[PDB]
Amino acid sequence: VNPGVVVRISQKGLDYASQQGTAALQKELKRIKIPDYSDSFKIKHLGKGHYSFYSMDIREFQLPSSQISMVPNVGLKFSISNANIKISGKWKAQKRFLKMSGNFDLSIEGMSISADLKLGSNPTSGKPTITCSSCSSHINSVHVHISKSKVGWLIQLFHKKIESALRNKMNSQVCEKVTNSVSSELQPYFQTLPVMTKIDSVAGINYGLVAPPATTAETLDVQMKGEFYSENHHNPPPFAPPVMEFPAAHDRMVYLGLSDYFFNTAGLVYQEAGVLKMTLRDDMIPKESKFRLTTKFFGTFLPEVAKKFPNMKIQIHVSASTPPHLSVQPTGLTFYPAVDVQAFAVLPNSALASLFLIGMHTTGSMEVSAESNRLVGELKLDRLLLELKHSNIGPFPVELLQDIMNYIVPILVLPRVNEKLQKGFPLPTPARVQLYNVVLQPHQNFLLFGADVVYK
Ligand SMILES: CCCCCCCCCCCCCCCCCC(=O)OC[C@H](COP(=O)([O-])OCC[N+](C)(C)C)OC(=O)CCCCCCCCCCCCCCCCC
Repeated sequence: VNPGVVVRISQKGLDYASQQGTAALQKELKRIKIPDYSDSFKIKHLGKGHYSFYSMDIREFQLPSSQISMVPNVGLKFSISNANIKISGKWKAQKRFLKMSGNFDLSIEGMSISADLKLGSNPTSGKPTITCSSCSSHINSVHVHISKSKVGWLIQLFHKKIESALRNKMNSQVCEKVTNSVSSELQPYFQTLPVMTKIDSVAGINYGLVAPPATTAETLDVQMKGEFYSENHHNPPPFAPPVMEFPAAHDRMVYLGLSDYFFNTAGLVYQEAGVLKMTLRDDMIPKESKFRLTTKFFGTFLPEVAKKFPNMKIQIHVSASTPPHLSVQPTGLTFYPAVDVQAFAVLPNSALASLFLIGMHTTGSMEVSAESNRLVGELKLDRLLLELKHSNIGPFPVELLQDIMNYIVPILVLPRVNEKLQKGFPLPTPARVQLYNVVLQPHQNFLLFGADVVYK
């Protein structure tokens, strides 16, 4: 009912998908092998004989326009309205000893084809299914042309004795190619949608369908789990996805709803894996900085440090003991980072002696974009708010640490975060599809990305 991620396909997107599937189908239809047709007569050039229309080949199979119709709560209807086929072949006729022969062109006009497609999902695998439940093909007219004018009688025999058979067979071969194509090419194609999509050595994203695709008058909605996960952990997140409702729009081909839940499961997985941490040593503090990680330097501003731990190096460990939350409002995405920062003196035997522990938090904006079928981000921070948690060097006002923290964060900590946000995460795109004309509109509890698709 409430997925973590939804992909809504508009009539515009289905109009494009129709054009692409028609292109593929056109090449296969053109390969139909038309049977030879032979018969006999008692109707001159001289009474007697037999005749045959043979070695026919489809020179052109024109599919001018096609459409995909959304049938509410039923599925999709694929239709081709005014198709025309041009065929070239050989003919021969015989009456007593007279042999006649030549080439002919056949024009099949006004052919209409239609096929109903039932969309579903395999609940265990999270993969989509598409089946063809019916197909019909009809023809409006057939015209035969032969360069030799003297065989009008033979074209009349074609109409009286061959045309119906030839039309019936063509309509069946056409629906055979259509039905075969759905099972053998269409379903496997949409099954290229990713299910368990691995990002790195720590996480993956589950994009498996949690319901069968649902068709309404103006939308085809594909509901996906949309949960980041660890290949080591198994527990579901303790929070739930929000309802994501938005009006049908037709300006773009697809609409991606990325819930706040989706983003927060990413914070949960990486924090639980223990990777949201960093150790800072004095050798990592840019030469340009006045702040040095040594008890000597810290002694210039804090209490017992230089005294209690003389001429020792200091290390600052930064970590997240709780998963960082993200909220989505019409204003955009907001990130609420909370980090523990603990300072240690390095002892004569290299062991770490705790000096103090503070908590640091702020609000940050998360700008989200698209880039090569992946989502990428950039985090910017507001003022850093500090709180003293514990001290082994006596009481002191946490404000004394404001300057060093104002430097260390944007210079050394934030960049590591933004390098990873820029590397990004894969979107659920099927094979050979790329997104363009992207627009973003934040909504309450989810980000909505609208986009056009290009297939190759
Ligand atoms: C933000 C990230 C998420 C992005 C999600 C992307 C949105 C989903 C894309 C849908 C619209 C975009 C158009 C691309 C698809 C067009 C078809 C295609 O690529 O190949 C056809 C393919 C053609 O295959 P092919 O010949 O080109 O190559 C086949 C295989 N290889 C490459 C190995 C040779 O299959 C066919 O059978 C064509 C026959 C046409 C049948 C009639 C048309 C059907 C119309 C499609 C119905 C749509 C149902 C979707 C179900 C949704 C399930 C989730």
